[PDB]
Amino acid sequence: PSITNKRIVGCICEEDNSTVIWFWLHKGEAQRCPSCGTHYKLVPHQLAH
Amino acid sequence: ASAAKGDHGGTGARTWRFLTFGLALPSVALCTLNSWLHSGHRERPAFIPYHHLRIRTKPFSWGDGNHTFFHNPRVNPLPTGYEK
Amino acid sequence: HETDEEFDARWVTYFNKPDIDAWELRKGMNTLVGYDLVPEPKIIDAALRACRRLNDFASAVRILEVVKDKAGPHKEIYPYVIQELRPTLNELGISTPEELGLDKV
Amino acid sequence: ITAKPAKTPTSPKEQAIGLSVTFLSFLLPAGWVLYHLDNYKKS
Amino acid sequence: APDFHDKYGNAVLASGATFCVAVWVYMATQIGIEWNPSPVGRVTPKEWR
Amino acid sequence: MAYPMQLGFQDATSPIMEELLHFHDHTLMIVFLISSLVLYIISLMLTTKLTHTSTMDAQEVETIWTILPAIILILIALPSLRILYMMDEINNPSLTVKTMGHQWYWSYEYTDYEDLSFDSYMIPTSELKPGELRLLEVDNRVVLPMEMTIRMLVSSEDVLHSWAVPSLGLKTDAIPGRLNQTTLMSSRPGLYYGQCSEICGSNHSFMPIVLELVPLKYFEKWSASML
Amino acid sequence: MFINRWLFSTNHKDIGTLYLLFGAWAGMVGTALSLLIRAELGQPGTLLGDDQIYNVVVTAHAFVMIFFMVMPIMIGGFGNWLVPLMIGAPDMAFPRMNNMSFWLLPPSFLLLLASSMVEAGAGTGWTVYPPLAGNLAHAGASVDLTIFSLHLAGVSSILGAINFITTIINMKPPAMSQYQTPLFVWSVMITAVLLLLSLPVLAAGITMLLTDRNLNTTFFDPAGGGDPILYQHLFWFFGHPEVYILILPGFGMISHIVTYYSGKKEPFGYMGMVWAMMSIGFLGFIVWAHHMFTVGMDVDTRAYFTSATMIIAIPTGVKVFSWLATLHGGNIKWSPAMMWALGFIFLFTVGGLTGIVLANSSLDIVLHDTYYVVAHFHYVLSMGAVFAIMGGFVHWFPLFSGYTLNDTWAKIHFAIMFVGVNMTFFPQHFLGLSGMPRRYSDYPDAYTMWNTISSMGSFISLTAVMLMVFIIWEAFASKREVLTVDLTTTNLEWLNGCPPPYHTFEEPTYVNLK
Amino acid sequence: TALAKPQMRGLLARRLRFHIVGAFMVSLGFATFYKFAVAEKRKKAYADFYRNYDSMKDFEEMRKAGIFQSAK
Amino acid sequence: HYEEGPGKNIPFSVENKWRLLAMMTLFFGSGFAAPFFIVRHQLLKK
Amino acid sequence: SVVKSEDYALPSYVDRRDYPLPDVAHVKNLSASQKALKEKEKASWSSLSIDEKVELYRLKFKESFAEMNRSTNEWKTVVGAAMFFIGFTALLLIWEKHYVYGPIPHTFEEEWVAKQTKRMLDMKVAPIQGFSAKWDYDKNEWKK
Ligand SMILES: CCCCCCCCCCCCCCCCCC(=O)OCC(COC(=O)CCCCCCCCCCCCCCCCC)OC(=O)CCCCCCCCCCCCCCCCC
Ligand SMILES: CCCCCCCCCCCCCCCCCC(=O)OCC(COC(=O)CCCCCCCCCCCCCCCCC)OC(=O)CCCCCCCCCCCCCCCCC
Ligand SMILES: CCCCCCCCCCCCCCCCCC(=O)OCC(COC(=O)CCCCCCCCCCCCCCCCC)OC(=O)CCCCCCCCCCCCCCCCC
Ligand code: HEA
Ligand code: HEA
Ligand SMILES: CCCCC/C=C/C/C=C/CCCCCCCC(=O)O[C@H](COC(=O)CCCCCCCCCCCCCCC)COP(=O)(O)OCC[N+](C)(C)C
Ligand SMILES: CCCCCC/C=C\CCCCCCCCCC(=O)O[C@H](COC(=O)CCCCCCCCCCCCCCC)COP(=O)(O)OC[C@@H](O)CO
Ligand SMILES: CCCCCC/C=C\CCCCCCCCCC(=O)O[C@H](COC(=O)CCCCCCCCCCCCCCC)COP(=O)(O)OC[C@@H](O)CO
Ligand SMILES: CCCCCC/C=C\CCCCCCCCCC(=O)O[C@H](COC(=O)CCCCCCCCCCCCCCC)COP(=O)(O)OC[C@@H](O)CO
Ligand SMILES: CCCCCCCCCCO[C@H]1O[C@H](CO)[C@@H](O[C@H]2O[C@H](CO)[C@@H](O)[C@H](O)[C@@H]2O)[C@H](O)[C@H]1O
Ligand SMILES: C[C@H](CCC(=O)O)[C@H]1CC[C@H]2[C@@H]3[C@H](O)C[C@@H]4C[C@H](O)CC[C@]4(C)[C@H]3C[C@H](O)[C@]12C
Ligand SMILES: C[C@H](CCC(=O)O)[C@H]1CC[C@H]2[C@@H]3[C@H](O)C[C@@H]4C[C@H](O)CC[C@]4(C)[C@H]3C[C@H](O)[C@]12C
Ligand code: CUA
Ligand SMILES: [Cu+2]
Ligand SMILES: [Mg+2]
Ligand code: NA
Ligand SMILES: [O-]
Ligand SMILES: [Zn+2]
Repeated sequence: PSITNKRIVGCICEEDNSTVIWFWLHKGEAQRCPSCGTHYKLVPHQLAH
Repeated sequence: ASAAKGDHGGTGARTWRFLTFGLALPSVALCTLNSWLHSGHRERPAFIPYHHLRIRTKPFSWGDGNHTFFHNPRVNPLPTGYEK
Repeated sequence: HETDEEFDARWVTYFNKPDIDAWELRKGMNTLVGYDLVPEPKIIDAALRACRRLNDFASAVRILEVVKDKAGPHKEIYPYVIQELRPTLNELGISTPEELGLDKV
Repeated sequence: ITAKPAKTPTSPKEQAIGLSVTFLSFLLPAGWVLYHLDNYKKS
Repeated sequence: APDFHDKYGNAVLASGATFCVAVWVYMATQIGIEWNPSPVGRVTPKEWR
Repeated sequence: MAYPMQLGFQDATSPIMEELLHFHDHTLMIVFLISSLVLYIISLMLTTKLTHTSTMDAQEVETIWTILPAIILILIALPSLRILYMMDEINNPSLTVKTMGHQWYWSYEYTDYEDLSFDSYMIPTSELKPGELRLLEVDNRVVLPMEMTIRMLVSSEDVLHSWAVPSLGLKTDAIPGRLNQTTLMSSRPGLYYGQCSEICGSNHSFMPIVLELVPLKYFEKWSASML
Repeated sequence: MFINRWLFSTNHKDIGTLYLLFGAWAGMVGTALSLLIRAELGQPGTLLGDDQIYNVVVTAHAFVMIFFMVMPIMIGGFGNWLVPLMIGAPDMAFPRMNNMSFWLLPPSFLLLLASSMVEAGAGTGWTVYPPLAGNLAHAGASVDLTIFSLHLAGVSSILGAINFITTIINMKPPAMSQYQTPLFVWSVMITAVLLLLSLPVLAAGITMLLTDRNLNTTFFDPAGGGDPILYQHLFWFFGHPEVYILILPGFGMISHIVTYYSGKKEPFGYMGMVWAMMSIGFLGFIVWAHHMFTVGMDVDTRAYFTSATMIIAIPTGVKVFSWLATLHGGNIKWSPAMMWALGFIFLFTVGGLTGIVLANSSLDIVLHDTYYVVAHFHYVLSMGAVFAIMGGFVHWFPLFSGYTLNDTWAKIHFAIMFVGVNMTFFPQHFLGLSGMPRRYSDYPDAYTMWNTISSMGSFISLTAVMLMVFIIWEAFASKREVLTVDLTTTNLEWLNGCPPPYHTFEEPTYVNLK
Repeated sequence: TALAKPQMRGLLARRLRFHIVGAFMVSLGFATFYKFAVAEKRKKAYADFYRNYDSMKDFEEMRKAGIFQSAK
Repeated sequence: HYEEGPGKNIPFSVENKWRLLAMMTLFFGSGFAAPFFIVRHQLLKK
Repeated sequence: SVVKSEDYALPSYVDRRDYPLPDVAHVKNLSASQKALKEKEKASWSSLSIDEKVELYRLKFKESFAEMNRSTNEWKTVVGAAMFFIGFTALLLIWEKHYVYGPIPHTFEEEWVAKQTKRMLDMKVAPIQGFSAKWDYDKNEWKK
């Protein structure tokens, strides 16, 4: 869930892994982590009233 | 002599294992080594029949009744002098 | 945690996926140059053929550039690999870096 | 790291200045204290 | 084109190393800096009484 | 004393100091090693095109990386601790000289038998006799009998000093209200020089030490000639 | 706006910038003080005058490089810039308090500069030992102004440590365990616990000295039952911990750089590097009496401190051997900043051993208060802590600015600095073997050659320092804008663009629990 | 004529396993050199000096030379 | 809101490189000048 | 080609031997002619010219491996400029000696060294290795 057209995702590809994989996530098709190929999708909403 | 690590703010089982292996046992081994380097038959004391020691007010309930339980003839006199 | 025959197999299987996409093509090449090994020609085969499925001549050259690089000073590896691949190469009209002139400074 | 080209390229000549000015900003005053050293002691 | 290091690499390398060698020798040998080298096989001992 | 271009330690005038030289010689063998293995392995990693950027496993190499250096370190300590306890040792001294540090000279007391006391300043460059060692020479020397065990007590009547004779392997701090004990044994006679080894103010540089070692019988006269 | 932006800030980045600037200025003063020192020793006889004016200069050189250069850049600059961006935090727990930690530092410096212009200045050494530092030898305001420098400078540090630890512990993504934070982040957390626990005891000691000079206490005065040595312990109880403070973040940066420029996706043995610094931290607290082996303390004690001081080599080894493994099968990209890291690894390991020498109470008998000591700690500080600083600075300059430096120039800088510090300090090993004492304006004839050479080195190191001021200009002059950065997938700081916006992570990162 | 299949795996592994020995060797042979060239000389040079040392013949020549204050 | 982007996130101006050289000249130079003028004043008293 | 700052958040292109197939093409936007080559790439690859093959390679990728991996002459400029600045550094030292540094002490004049040297051999300074041991006392000359 995001308030904008992108938001940075961090991917802990396996438990206890020392290194989070970071990348920008965009409105669109789903995006896969460039490490483990796990899929992520942006879900715009808001917080007006 | 202080401590300085700084909160391992994750999961417990894992941090206590870090501490088990990184600190606890390392220091049990440093300590063992420090006695495996000080250990030895250090030379046994001259005998004096000091009355405030080797107290027999009553036989013991075993051996000839004149020998302590964890007796060691090399270092532990009777009232009347060492054995042998 | 596996034999070398499993490794070689596991990767060929990855690259003979028929609805392999170019995200999966780049992934597997960029994952594979990571390892302490020049790939077996039967993988370079499988990949060169995943390019053909994907209508990307370009990446099929780049792959051959990467073979020669992972080798470094072991000069004899690339020439042997380019023997074992000669069939698949002239099957698909894949020209090598050396032929397109992209080994010139 | 990929960069653009410079927006205000600093030619050699311009570089030669900045180098000239910068070396002198350290070197000159230090010199004037260290040269008049003898004078300071006679007091 | 060729780059700064092609056009000027040797000039810089040649003329640095030369200007470097000259001023250092000169500054070491010609202005009466006192280095106080080991006297051994050099100075001839003289009586001090 | 120290001579031009000197690389290493002054020559051992006392046996303790000898012991240090050989111990120091040990410690540098290992230093010269770890520094070369690290300089070598560095260059090794940088001089290949072959690559391996995928995740690598620690446990089994991090074992060599600890158990070796722990052995390398007992090896250094084992003699370091021998030579340190050797500096204490139940020795039998025949003479007890007390030194006091002042802003900026050293006073001496030989008070076993007599009440012999005197100061010890530096020869100003202008007043050195040709042959005399700038910043090192003192008007009144510490005459000590050579080849005997001597007890030196150190204190100061003002700031901190440090009583320091490299060639004998001695350095003990002068701490006001505190009597610090060291022991002095020359294997040879001659002149043996040293300087203040704590910052005491304006003339820290210029308050040196010079021992004169001589026989016992050339000493006892020197003692009697000073009262 | 300007007064609101720079004076009144609550921006972790804008505050980092203030420190990088302060610590850059400090360095200028530190350099001058170091040149003066070697002006005086570069030939025999006397240049300024007596040991007094000489030791005010020596002393000042030490406080500025330590307290106003290395800790301000390394912790307050790179801390405040990188830490929040490496854990996806929007700023610091306590951003108002963060700014007081900055503005307490000009004052702190000015009391220092005041001290050197009042009476005959405080030439006491950086140890400030009674009874020299007392009200009979150093009568006047000088030593009081120096004690006050440190009070303010210790409040900055302790407040800033409370801020980091509370930030690194409390303000990560929920999914993120401590065990998935970068090595720098870890280095700074540990370095803040060392500060938090040692600076209070430093303060306590310099407080008893103020009340010995001013309120007629006798803490360190044998006239009233006191002991000068008591002071040495409290100060060194702080003073060992103070130096693992000065290197730990260098560890951090070095772990970062060697990783990024070897093209690796993480450094070798992450948890190894975590155990290493948590050890170096811990053992750094139980070693303080190795600075006091000629004070006249029981033999049984002296042999503990010898042995305890040497254990530190194992966990420090792990780190040397890790970096070296982080290079193993790397795609080495030969940047300036890699050069800075590589140099660190070898000149830190030189200095690191020269202090295992010193660990032996035996030798330190002869090596105490000689240049050999000066040589050890100028290899770990001048050729480590400053190499980390120039390394980091070189690698991250485009993140803070948005512009590139000229890499050729920046290797020309590395080149000259390498030749300068090694020629400065390699001869100081020889001097202290030949038994040249510390804190002397003038030396016996014998020691001249090395002292000439040592000072020539200090004139090469000056060319370096001047070049780096003109290299910072060029870059700003030229304004080449960073376009694209590699290795972003594993280096979150670079993800918000060079330079990143006033407000970062306004919407926090997504990290899910698997 | 066909080229024969070379070693294609763990090429960097092989390079290290070979050279790790070469660095042991360099160092450990710098070990020997220091023992011979320096340490075993020091021990030989102190023992050789002190073996036939008369500290009275030292004191005597030093006394004739006019260096001492206590011994004219 | 304060200015975003390259040359905007500093408390000086990089809008003209020759004013910038004057600025860095003073900043760094003053700091290096300081110890010298301080040693002067200590010798210039007594 | 042309890259903007503003898209730091978008997948960018890069030449890198450990990432040989990057996330995007070098040339995103195709002319009329480039579109019809991309069309020819859907057919047999034997029906392309060498010219037509090089071009496809240069759309997907900027520098070739041999181009991305070529050595330079940086070092010449890096070594020779260092040696100029280390050179410069002596001009300061010569200035320092000529205008700043007073006359050195008299215990450094030829005479004194000679007298002071014997005085040192007369007290047997460092007689096991360092000084007096480098002197022959019978032949009365430095040892050969
Ligand atoms: C430009 C800077 C100046 C450099 C200085 C060079 C010196 C040139 C002058 C003439 C030179 C003649 C001798 C050359 C050896 C010089 C140093 C040495 O080894 O001296 C040995 C000892 C002292 O030992 C002695 O006791 C000296 C005895 C020498 C006997 C040899 C036979 C006779 C020839 C020598 C004459 C003296 C004999 C009389 C004396 C007898 C006993 C004292 O010094 C020490 O302890 C120094 C402590 C430093 C430890 C740092 C660790 C190493 C860092 C780098 C390692 C990798 C290399 C990369 C390296 C890269 C990084 C640097
Ligand atoms: C309308 C009136 C407003 C009134 C308010 C005041 C006046 C405002 C102007 C009017 C308002 C309009 C807006 C100004 C636009 C900029 C114009 C300018 O260039 O104006 C110049 C300004 C601002 O000056 C500065 O900022 C100082 C830096 C000087 C330039 C050198 C550049 C450094 C290069 C090295 C960087 C590399 C490292 C970092 C690299 C990393 C990059 C991020 O001058 C001043 O009026 C000084 C004001 C103080 C500001 C804080 C400075 C931080 C102090 C650091 C400690 C010093 C050490 C001493 C310590 C103490 C010892 C005694
Ligand atoms: C080399 C180990 C260094 C050890 C030192 C450690 C301790 C001290 C720190 C010291 C650490 C510094 C080491 C410097 C060596 C770098 C040379 C290099 O590989 O050059 C870099 C390359 C990069 O090449 C590329 O564009 C991409 C190709 C991929 C990388 C190439 C190299 C990879 C290895 C392959 C080698 C070939 C096979 C050989 C096979 C093996 C041969 C036997 O650029 C070029 O072509 C040339 C551009 C180089 C510009 C920098 C010069 C450095 C000057 C420093 C002077 C300091 C001392 C004072 C000096 C001046 C004052 C007088
Ligand atoms: C960043 C600063 C810094 C660092 C990192 C160090 C690191 C060390 N220091 Fe030092 N030190 C100072 C700054 C520093 N020091 C300062 C300023 C003083 C003087 C204060 C003053 O008096 O003015 C001082 C003084 C000092 C003394 C007092 C000397 C004297 O006053 O006479 C001693 C004694 O033990 C000492 C020891 C050590 C040790 C054991 C390390 C260790 O941390 C080094 C460990 C690292 C290595 C050894 C290299 C890596 C390890 C390996 C490659 C493993 C293999 C090694 C072996 C098998 C041995 N230091
Ligand atoms: C961090 C600490 C540090 C640093 C860096 C230095 C650097 C140097 N020091 Fe110092 N020194 C000490 C701390 C330090 N020193 C201490 C603690 C003592 C003991 C004090 C005492 O006895 O009481 C000492 C003592 C000391 C002595 C002995 C004094 C005596 O006993 O008489 C000498 C003699 O030459 C000396 C020389 C030098 C030289 C030539 C440098 C040169 O190597 C420096 C060259 C210049 C630089 C390295 C500049 C770097 C500037 C920057 C990096 C800023 C730029 C950054 C940005 C823009 C972000 N030092
Ligand atoms: C004090 C000085 C002492 C020096 C210490 C010396 C260490 C000795 C070690 C020597 C072995 C060399 C190993 C490093 C090269 C990389 C090895 C590699 O690439 O191995 C892969 C590692 O990846 C995996 O599993 C993942 C696990 C990784 C395991 C391999 C890496 C371990 C070593 C890395 C440390 C380098 C440090 C050197 C510099 C200090 C495994 O692949 P495979 O199973 O298919 O291989 C099969 C090959 N066979 C059939 C010929 C055996
Ligand atoms: C490694 C840590 C262990 C600490 C616990 C040990 C404490 C006490 C043990 C002493 C018991 C013996 C009592 C009789 C002897 C006097 C005390 C003593 O032995 O220590 C004296 C006073 O120091 C002192 O306790 C100094 C005062 C104590 C300071 C302790 C140091 C650590 C402090 C930091 C702790 C912070 C934690 C937070 C607080 C809860 C100093 O030595 P002297 O004896 O003058 O030596 C005279 C010579 O002639 C030697 O021959
Ligand atoms: C002996 C004493 C004399 C001094 C020795 C010389 C010192 C150093 C000069 C170094 C010359 C440049 C180094 C080569 C490459 C890096 C910088 C450069 O030349 O600048 C390039 C300008 O391009 C272009 O020719 C566009 C046109 C601008 C050219 C910029 C350089 C021209 C001037 C250089 C000479 C300065 C003379 C100094 C005299 C005091 C831009 O950088 P790139 O090469 O695109 O890559 C860098 C990447 O970060 C970007 O993605
Ligand atoms: C002889 C003279 C020597 C000089 C001494 C004087 C020096 C400084 C005096 C100035 C101090 C008074 C000013 C008030 C400071 C309060 C700071 C504070 O209390 O900060 C709080 C956090 O600190 C917390 O709790 C935890 C930290 C609380 C500490 C409170 C302030 C400490 C000041 C004294 C430090 C002494 C050091 C003690 C150890 C030796 C709040 O954080 P802020 O970012 O503010 O806001 C964040 C918002 O979310 C709040 O709504
Ligand atoms: C250690 C840090 C710095 C080391 C290197 C410094 C080299 C000094 C650079 C030149 O600086 C000086 O130059 C002149 C001397 O050459 C001085 O002129 C002095 O001498 C002239 C003639 O001798 C006079 O006419 C001038 O007014 C003046 O008095 C001048 O004032 C001073 O700035
Ligand atoms: C258990 C702990 C953390 C690993 C993890 O939980 O992820 C690991 C990481 C660092 C390890 C230590 C270091 O790697 C250094 C030592 C390595 C030796 O082979 C065993 C003991 C040794 C002292 C290790 C014990 C244990 O294996 C540690 C402490
Ligand atoms: C140095 C300090 C006293 C401080 C002071 O006098 O003010 C004392 C307090 C506790 C002491 C330690 C503890 O008594 C325990 C150890 C006892 C051993 O005989 C010596 C090492 C040993 C680890 C001690 C070393 C040192 O003397 C310590 C650390
Ligand atoms: Cu008395 Cu220094
Ligand atoms: Cu310490
Ligand atoms: Mg001391
Ligand atoms: Na001098
Ligand atoms: O230290
Ligand atoms: Zn993933």
